[PDB]
Parts: sequence; C-alpha cells; structure tokens
Amino acid sequence: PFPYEFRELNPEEDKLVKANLGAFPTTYVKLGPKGYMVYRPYLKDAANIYNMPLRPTDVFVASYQRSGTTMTQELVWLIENDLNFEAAKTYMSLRYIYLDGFMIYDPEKQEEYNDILPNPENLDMERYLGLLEYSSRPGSSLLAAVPPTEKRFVKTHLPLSLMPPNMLDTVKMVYLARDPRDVAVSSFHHARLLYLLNKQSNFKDFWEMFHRGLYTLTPYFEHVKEAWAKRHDPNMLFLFYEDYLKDLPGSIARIADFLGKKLSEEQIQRLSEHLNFEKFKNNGAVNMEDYREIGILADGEHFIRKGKAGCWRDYFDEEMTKQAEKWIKDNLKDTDLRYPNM
Amino acid sequence: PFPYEFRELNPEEDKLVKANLGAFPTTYVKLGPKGYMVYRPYLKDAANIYNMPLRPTDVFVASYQRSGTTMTQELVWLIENDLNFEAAKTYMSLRYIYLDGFMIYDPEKQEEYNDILPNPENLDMERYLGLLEYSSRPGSSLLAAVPPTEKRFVKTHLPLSLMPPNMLDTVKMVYLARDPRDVAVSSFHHARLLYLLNKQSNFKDFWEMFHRGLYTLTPYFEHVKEAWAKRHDPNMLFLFYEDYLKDLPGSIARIADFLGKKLSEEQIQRLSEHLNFEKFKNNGAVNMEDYREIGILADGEHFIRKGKAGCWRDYFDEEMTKQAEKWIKDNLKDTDLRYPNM
Ligand SMILES: Nc1ncnc2c1ncn2[C@@H]1O[C@H](COP(=O)(O)O)[C@@H](OP(=O)(O)O)[C@H]1O
Ligand SMILES: Nc1ncnc2c1ncn2[C@@H]1O[C@H](COP(=O)(O)O)[C@@H](OP(=O)(O)O)[C@H]1O
Ligand SMILES: CC1=C(/C=C/C(C)=C/C=C/C(C)=C/CO)C(C)(C)CCC1=O
Ligand SMILES: CC1=C(/C=C/C(C)=C/C=C/C(C)=C/CO)C(C)(C)CCC1=O
Ligand SMILES: [Ca+2]
Ligand SMILES: [Ca+2]
Ligand SMILES: [Hg+2]
Ligand SMILES: [Hg+2]
Repeated sequence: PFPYEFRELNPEEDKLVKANLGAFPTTYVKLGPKGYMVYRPYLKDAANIYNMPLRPTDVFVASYQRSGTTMTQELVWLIENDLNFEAAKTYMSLRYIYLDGFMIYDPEKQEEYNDILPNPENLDMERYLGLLEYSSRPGSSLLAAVPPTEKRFVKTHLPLSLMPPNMLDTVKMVYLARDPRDVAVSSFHHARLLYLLNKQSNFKDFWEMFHRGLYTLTPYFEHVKEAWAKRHDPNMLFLFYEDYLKDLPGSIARIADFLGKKLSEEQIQRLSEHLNFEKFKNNGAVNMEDYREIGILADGEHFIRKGKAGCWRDYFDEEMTKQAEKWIKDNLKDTDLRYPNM
Repeated sequence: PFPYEFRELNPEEDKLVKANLGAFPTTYVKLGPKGYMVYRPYLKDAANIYNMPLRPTDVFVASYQRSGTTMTQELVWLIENDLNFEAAKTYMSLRYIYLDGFMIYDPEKQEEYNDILPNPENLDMERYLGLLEYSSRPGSSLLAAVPPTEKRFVKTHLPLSLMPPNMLDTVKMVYLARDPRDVAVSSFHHARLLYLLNKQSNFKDFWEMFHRGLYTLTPYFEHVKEAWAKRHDPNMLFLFYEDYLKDLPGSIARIADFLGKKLSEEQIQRLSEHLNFEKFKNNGAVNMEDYREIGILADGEHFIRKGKAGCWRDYFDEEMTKQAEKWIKDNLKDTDLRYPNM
C-alpha cells in the first residue's frame, strides 16, 4: 500500500547532478511529494520498507548522513549491551543492519562499478564480490533475517516518511542532526572516499548540488524537520552532533536515560574516553579501514576524518556563505528548529 | 592612413534595417566604396585593424559568417597543435581571437542591451559584465597582447579590403564560402539566437535585407569575390562549406597540406570523426552553450544548428526563389566563381 510516486530528474537537475556524479553508474529519482533523492535500486524495496514488521526491542539510529551516526551507534550498542567492550570489538557493520545501504548498488551495472577504481587489478576479488552480493540484498530482507531472540540494532539515513508511520509506537529511535554546512563538507569527502565524484568537480559544485536538494536523501531540512516534529515522543531522542563536542558525558547520560539504563559516573567517563576522536578513528571495529584492504576506498580520505564543528568556513567563499545564510534562514522561518552552535 | 570613408544609411535603406534590427541598440554605417555594413563601433578600430602588425606564424580563419568558420577553427587548431585533442578541450573563444567581435557592442549604450532579453533578472551578472568588458576591448589590441612566443589564431568575418593590403605576404588564411541562400537561413536563426531580430520579423524580411546588402558585413558577393581573387596565392586556402559535407577527409587533407603538415590516412579519419556533426554540436568546447548559462541565448536556437546544405528550399517561396536565382546569376556573371552544389 505504498502511497508515493517517483519522478525523473528534469534537465537543470540532471546537469547539476552529472557535474558531480556523472560517471557513477547508480542514478537518482525523486520520491514522494518532498522529492527525496534515492538511488534507483531503492524502488524495488521501497514498499517493503514502508511495511516492514517491527518489534518492541528494535532500536534505530537515524540521521541525514555525516551527522554523528557512527558515534551514536557505538554508544547505543554498548549501553544496551551492559558496557561489554570486548563484544563491541566486532565490526559495526555486523552489529547493525544498514537498512538503506543496498540502494547505492544496481546489480544490473556490476561491470560499471569497478571501472570507477584507478587500480581494479589490486582488488581482493573474493571480498569485493562478497561485498557486491551482500549489497544486492534489500534492506528489508536483512532486517527480517535476524531471529526474534536477537535484539535488532538498525542504522538508516531514510526519512521518517519512508518508514512505517507510527513506527515509534513499537521501536526506539535516536536521531542525529548537524549544521548542514559541516554536513555538506563531510558528505563531499565521504563521496570522494567511495569514488562517487568526478575528480574534476570541486566542493562548490558539491555544495550547489547539496543545498538545492539534489544529493542522496535530501532535501536536507525536510529530513530533519520530520524527526524534529516527533521529538516529543517518548520513543524518540533528537540529538545534535555539536552537543557531542560540547558535552560528551551529558549526551551519553541522556542516551542511557532514554534507553532505560542507569549508568554510574565511572561508566559514562569510560564511555566518553572510548569515543575520544583519535582513539575512535584508530578503532578498526568502527573506522571502516577493513574496506581499504578490499581496495575500494580512495587515498587521502577516511571515514572518521576530523571531528570538528565550524570548519565549513574553510571551504565557503563569501558567495556560498550568503547562499548558506539565506537557505538556513528560509528553512528556519515559521519553526522552533534551532541549531546549538548557530 | 585609412583610405575609406563611411556614410549613414539613406531613408530607404534605414526603413528596411529598422524593420528587422531596430530594437537592437547598435546601429550600422556603410564603410568604403563597396558599402560593407559595419556596426558603428567598428570605426574606432578600423584604422588600427587596417594597419595591424602581423607575424609570420599568424593563421586567420575568415568567412562571411555562418559559412563553416567554427569547424574550420577546430581543424586548423588541432593540425597546428599536433592533434593534441586534450588541449583542444578549452573553449574556442580562448583559443582564437575574434578580430571583429567587438563591434557589436557600444559601451555608450550599456544600459540598453539587457532590455532586449525576456528575463534580464536571470543574468549571471558577473559573467555578463565580464563579457561586456571583454567586448569593449578593440580587436587590434587583443591581437597585439598575445606574446610573440605564442601562435596567434585569428577568427574574422572582415573582408580582405578592411585588413592590411598584402597581409597574405605574411600570414596564412583559410577562407570559407557557402551557398548564400543557406548562409541567409543560418544567419536569420543566429540573429534570433543573440536576440538581434525583432520577434515580429520573419525570414523573408531577413532575406530582403540580406540579399540587398544591408545585413552585417554584406554585400555578400563582394566579400567572397575578394577572397576568391586571392585563391592561387600560396597563403590563401579558399574552401566551400559544401565540400565539408561531400568529402570531409579531402578537405582536411587540403587544410593540413596548406599548413605544412603531412598527415596519414589514420590521422585524417580521426579529425573527421571529431567533426561529426552530432558529436561537435554536443562539444561544449565549441557549441557556445556556455553563454546560455550567462542568460543571453534565445530558447530554441543553437550556435551549432542542423549542418545541411540545400535546406534553404524549406524557407523560400517561389518568388523569393527566383529573386535569389536572379541575384546569384547577376553576381556570377563574368566571373569564374562557382559553388559545388549549385
Ligand atoms: N568519536 C567521534 N568524535 C567526533 N566526531 C566523530 C567521531 N566519530 C566520527 N565522527 C565524525 O562524524 C562525522 C560522520 O558522521 P556519520 O557517522 O553519521 O557518517 C564525521 O565528521 P567530519 O567529516 O566533519 O570529520 C566524523 O569525523
Ligand atoms: N561539424 C559540423 N558539420 C556540419 N556543419 C557544422 C558543424 N559545425 C557547425 N556547423 C554549421 O555551420 C554553420 C555555422 O558556421 P559558422 O561556424 O561560420 O558560424 C551552422 O550551419 P546551419 O545553421 O545551416 O546548421 C552550423 O550548424
Ligand atoms: C561505493 C561502492 C560500493 C559500496 C559502498 C558502501 C557499502 C558504502 C557505505 C557507506 C556508508 C556505510 C556510509 C555511512 O552511513 C560497492 C562495494 C557496492 C561497489 C562499488 C562502489 O563504488
Ligand atoms: C549579443 C550581445 C553580446 C555579445 C555577443 C557575442 C559575443 C556574439 C558572438 C557571436 C559570434 C561568435 C558570431 C559568429 O562568429 C554582448 C554580450 C556584447 C552584450 C549584449 C548583446 O546583445
Ligand atoms: Ca568492469
Ligand atoms: Ca537595462
Ligand atoms: Hg573549525
Ligand atoms: Hg536539405
């Protein structure tokens, strides 16, 4: 009973997209009345995700990407698992199901994906083919494969409107937002990390695409505003990335309270030390460096990258800065939505 | 020591021009005893252009407009640059100096030019002002600014009589001629393209003006006859547009030999494929679509349009057709100038 249509990109939209992602085989469509950008393969599973059976022990960590998902995942996993740090040494990608991870790969275009790499011959092919096959599996079927006697930890960048309405009746969700200018920067570098972008494009080209609602799972503010509207719900915790930076212990204590777990001061500090940036970036369980072994990550880029707020000012000229200002102001008019650092 | 005088259009001439181009702020004068139609700002540089210092490595591509100039510029530039296709990816407007480009713009009438656009609010104003400023720079001074250690590639629609006499003692020139009926049609669509025409004017009105010597840089036949009289000079290569369509490889071979290169069959075929109409129309380095981004090109027109010979028959009624026959006949009488397809 899926209520949304999709439409093709128009010429002006295709041109902005091509200038950033013209080589990349997976194309986009706009989904529903907000025109959320999904990679085409998402459509085959869209109705299944909209009707996915949920369970009372499910926990979700949701965000527009590059907004503090990985940090939160670790925190929530450890807190739910009685601070069992040993058990958390397993890869994050085996500990959470990535609901919408599949959509980026179209199995119909298998050949085209490794033309994107500068050194295809140096791939560990067994792990690469293993990765392609895993990514062929729709997220809904991944979710459903977990036995009911195992707590399901779910990661998604999908907006609330593409999942079951009233899912929060059943499941708990922690949602992260972050200043979109820093989101834009981090998303630029993350696209470079996975070879999504043309080498000839620059960050301003990325910005143009991002703030106009033409990158993956934007419009950005619509995505945030959907969660913001449900923040009052006892089963939603809306956090800001920037509060992790200002007050990590305070943020952890909020998450623990939200999830029903009492923690001592000593346990919060240990959790906080564990999320120290330099330590976490060196953590093979969460830093995605296992994928570099496979040969699909680009030189220079890292999945855990800098860990700062406000460094967008390094990338924005005076023109882009005024474009960001106008865009943010228009989108915060007639709402109580405010960002902590802004 | 400029030997020519100019006159204003008489009332009868003025009525006809004003009927087609009156909205356009830049007006015409007739220059010299043949009465070449020049936009008025030409006069401030006419003497400098008549006396421009020339250099033995200069190459000129000259024509009455819409006669195969752009294709020729590309072939000439690649042959001289050892078929370095990569370096040819820069805009043609940065690789050639347009000698007479400036004359279309009168800096005194700055304010009046954007008023001709249906949507002046959507100009990229930085790029639009940069274009105005560059067009204020007289052609001669642009040529003189190129250092002597860089080869000067020059594009012009000027007749030989307006440039230094005996220029062919020093420089090489490729001149293109084309069936004037097709030149007319192309010229009408190009006028539309840059918003030169009154939208209430039709092609017949354009033809009236064109074949009577009252459009830009006509009289048509006088222009062509000047170049044709020089076609046995070792530094003039006179080509017909129609020969590009019939035998593109043969034309390329004539150009390469003229420029002092001995190309192989394989190289000529590569240049030929590069000049395939559809590829070339979609070649952003030469199709002028960069100006559409500025906001100064009319919807439904393109600088690279159809690329056919003989399609003037779709624009000419039976009377215009005989008027064209009489005009060509009168002008080809007592000369050996003949066109391939005629
Ligand atoms: N422990 C930590 N402390 C601070 N920032 C962290 C972190 N772990 C990851 N990050 C950051 O969070 C951003 C990615 O979030 P997500 O997990 O949703 O993809 C990246 O931001 P930057 O690119 O600005 O460095 C990254 O460096
Ligand atoms: N590669 C190509 N092959 C054939 N015609 C071309 C071409 N590139 C440009 N043209 C054409 O040459 C004409 C313009 O010449 P110029 O470069 O001197 O302005 C236009 O003619 P049409 O309007 O009949 O299509 C255009 O379509
Ligand atoms: C980029 C890329 C691939 C995979 C990309 C993946 C798994 C990206 C995951 C990104 C994440 C987890 C971002 C943070 O949420 C394939 C392995 C599917 C194949 C080819 C490719 O280019
Ligand atoms: C038409 C026009 C302008 C410019 C026109 C140009 C650069 C035209 C070039 C035409 C060519 C290359 C014709 C064939 O060689 C300005 C940008 C100078 C300003 C106003 C205007 O109407
Ligand atoms: Ca391949
Ligand atoms: Ca004006
Ligand atoms: Hg900073
Ligand atoms: Hg034709």
